[PDB]
Amino acid sequence: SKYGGECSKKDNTCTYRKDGKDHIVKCPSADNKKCEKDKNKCEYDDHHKTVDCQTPV
Ligand SMILES: [Cl-]
Ligand SMILES: [Cl-]
Repeated sequence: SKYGGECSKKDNTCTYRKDGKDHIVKCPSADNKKCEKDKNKCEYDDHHKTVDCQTPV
């Protein structure tokens, strides 16, 4: 369901691992979902069809 990765602050992207490959998606522009911290945990949720670059730690 959920595929983890790390985010790029400069690009506001999430690079997530899914089925043995890396996939680069834009994070949201939303204040509390954008990549705030370089290399922060992000997730692509394939159930909800969402990206979050502020994954709860
Ligand atoms: Cl997009
Ligand atoms: Cl999204």
